[PDB]
Amino acid sequence: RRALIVLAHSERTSFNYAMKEAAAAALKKKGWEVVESDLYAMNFNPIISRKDITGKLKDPANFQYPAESVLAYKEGHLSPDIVAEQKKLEAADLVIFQFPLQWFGVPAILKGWFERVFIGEFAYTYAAMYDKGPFRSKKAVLSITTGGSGSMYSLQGIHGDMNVILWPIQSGILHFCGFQVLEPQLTYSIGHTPADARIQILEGWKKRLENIWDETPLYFAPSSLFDLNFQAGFLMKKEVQDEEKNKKFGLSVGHHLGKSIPTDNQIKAR
Amino acid sequence: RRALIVLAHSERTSFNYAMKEAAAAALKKKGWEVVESDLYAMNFNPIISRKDITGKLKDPANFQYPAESVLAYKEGHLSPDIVAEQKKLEAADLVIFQFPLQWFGVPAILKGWFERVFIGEFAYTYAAMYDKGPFRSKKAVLSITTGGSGSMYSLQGIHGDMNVILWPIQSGILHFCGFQVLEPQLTYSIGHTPADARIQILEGWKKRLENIWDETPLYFAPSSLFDLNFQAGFLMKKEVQDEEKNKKFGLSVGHHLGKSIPTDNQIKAR
Ligand SMILES: Cc1cc2nc3c(=O)[nH]c(=O)nc-3n(C[C@H](O)[C@H](O)[C@H](O)COP(=O)(O)OP(=O)(O)OC[C@H]3O[C@@H](n4cnc5c(N)ncnc54)[C@H](O)[C@@H]3O)c2cc1C
Ligand SMILES: Cc1cc2nc3c(=O)[nH]c(=O)nc-3n(C[C@H](O)[C@H](O)[C@H](O)COP(=O)(O)OP(=O)(O)OC[C@H]3O[C@@H](n4cnc5c(N)ncnc54)[C@H](O)[C@@H]3O)c2cc1C
Ligand SMILES: O=C1c2ccccc2C(=O)[C@@H](Br)[C@H]1[C@H]1C(=O)c2ccccc2C(=O)[C@@H]1O
Repeated sequence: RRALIVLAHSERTSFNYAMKEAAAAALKKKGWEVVESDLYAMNFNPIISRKDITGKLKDPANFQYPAESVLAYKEGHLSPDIVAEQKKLEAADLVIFQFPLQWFGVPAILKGWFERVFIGEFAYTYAAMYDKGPFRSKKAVLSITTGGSGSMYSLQGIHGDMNVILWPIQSGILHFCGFQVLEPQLTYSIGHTPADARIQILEGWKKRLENIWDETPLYFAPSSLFDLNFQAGFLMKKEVQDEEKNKKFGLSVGHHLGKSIPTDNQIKAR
Repeated sequence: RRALIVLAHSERTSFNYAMKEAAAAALKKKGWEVVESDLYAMNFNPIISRKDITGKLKDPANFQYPAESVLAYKEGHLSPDIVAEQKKLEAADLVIFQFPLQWFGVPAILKGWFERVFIGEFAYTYAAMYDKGPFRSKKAVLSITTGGSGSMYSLQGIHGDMNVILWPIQSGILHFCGFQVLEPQLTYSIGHTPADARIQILEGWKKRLENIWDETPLYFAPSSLFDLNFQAGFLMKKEVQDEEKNKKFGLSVGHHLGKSIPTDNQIKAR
């Protein structure tokens, strides 16, 4: 029912802004309740600081952000801007991340949003890691625009596999917190695209969003395959290790196991 | 003879600050000229904006950061803070990036530093990308500290291969600009390390820096293996494609070619 669009672009004149508006309008049309987070427009502070904890710190002499931020969440003393974003996430069923690819990742303003908003207990638990994480009932999507062509990001392109680039965001940030990660919306070489083709990209994104919730998510190795505790080193179960010995391919981009990475692990489902 | 230490930590009480001081002292002792970039202390602005261009914009109606930033570099009207950092880089032979791992990547403040400082024509060109790029005569190192243990980042750990996490920074940011990327200094689960062991870590980092310049850099596929033109799609040369058909392993993490990733591609040189 509810969706949150997080946008990491400065210009209203950009294709990224167009893609945000396309999504918002498409979803609203299909009966969704759409909430935005235009990070630049919000003049969002992306830097984690002691200013994110409203009152007195627990140990001001040796400030440690994870410890202090959790305490601030639990005691209700987080910075109001963080709290507002946290309330937006709690509410949302679908979370869309609309951004241009910058230095083979998320723009610094989005990275800062994750660091400041995805606080301990709220977003993650060392116990409730990955598929067990807080956002297990939510679904996330990355809608990316790149300057480089798709062939550059193919297995034989100079930049190398796009699946490798996506892994730290999709597994490390999103899946880590519980999210079911849906296929990314990859819009390559947008600067080279003529006007009519751009108008089509938008129509395609809108038609996708008509049934985005019914889609099958990307594959990540289930937490059930690992002995989750410090004594075991959070390693794959010895039984799973044995079962996988006779298997031709790895499980995911990170769990490639020095075997082949299953084709488009981070780009495609099934 | 010149070195630059870029530090992405708020607290002087941190092990990251200790590691910065350790490096600075070690290098200075071995006759190096050491310059710092304590991003938090500098109160560095990590957000790319039109405020990064002091002169008249080319198209203020449709602002495009890459195009305008290059023009500002060439015409000499980039933001003085950006210029100061650019002058530091121009001077440095060795560049050390001291930071805690945050959300499987660089902290937002460092990410913003790359986005705002690594401007087109200064840090890279279309022709001068990867080996045979502007910083080809420089060497870069990542000194990372993590909360999670090394086993979590092993091929069998929950987070998966650390080599996959490193790839977008080491290849995508550093090697893309010509830097020879040296073996990363990975300091795992630093919070759990006892005092005597923490001392040993610092002493080891200092002893490494005694002969850091003479080290062999990490392997990245040379640009000479690819037909770097639009007609060809920036793909590997037909002869390279064929030669690498009978080879068990891929070239790198990103150039895995659907085969096995060579062990510790992004961690070791062998
Ligand atoms: C610091 C930095 C780092 C970067 N790193 C990378 C990298 O690692 N990899 C990479 O591949 N690229 C990289 N890039 C390039 C970047 O990914 C692209 O420039 C970006 O994705 C372009 O998208 P945009 O929203 O800015 O579009 P724009 O360039 O602003 O817009 C594209 C076109 O769409 C048009 N448009 C706008 N609205 C609409 C609409 N409603 N309907 C139709 N057309 C519309 C515009 O008028 C324009 O002609 C980097 C750029 C920067 C600034
Ligand atoms: C937003 C955020 C995201 C994170 N994401 C991740 C993630 O993706 N993966 C991950 O693994 N971790 C993650 N972490 C954890 C983070 O990487 C670590 O907590 C961090 O690396 C700890 O290093 P530190 O510099 O902060 O040292 P500290 O927190 O200060 O601890 C180091 C210890 O060494 C002591 N010490 C200080 N100076 C010296 C000295 N001179 N000699 C000896 N000992 C000294 C200190 O007193 C302390 O006991 C995240 C943390 C944050 C804040
Ligand atoms: O910003 C860019 C970049 C920066 C770092 C790594 C890869 C990249 C890219 O993919 C290239 Br295409 C580059 C941009 C780029 O340099 C550029 C310069 C002048 C006009 C337009 C552009 C772009 O739209 C490009 O996106």
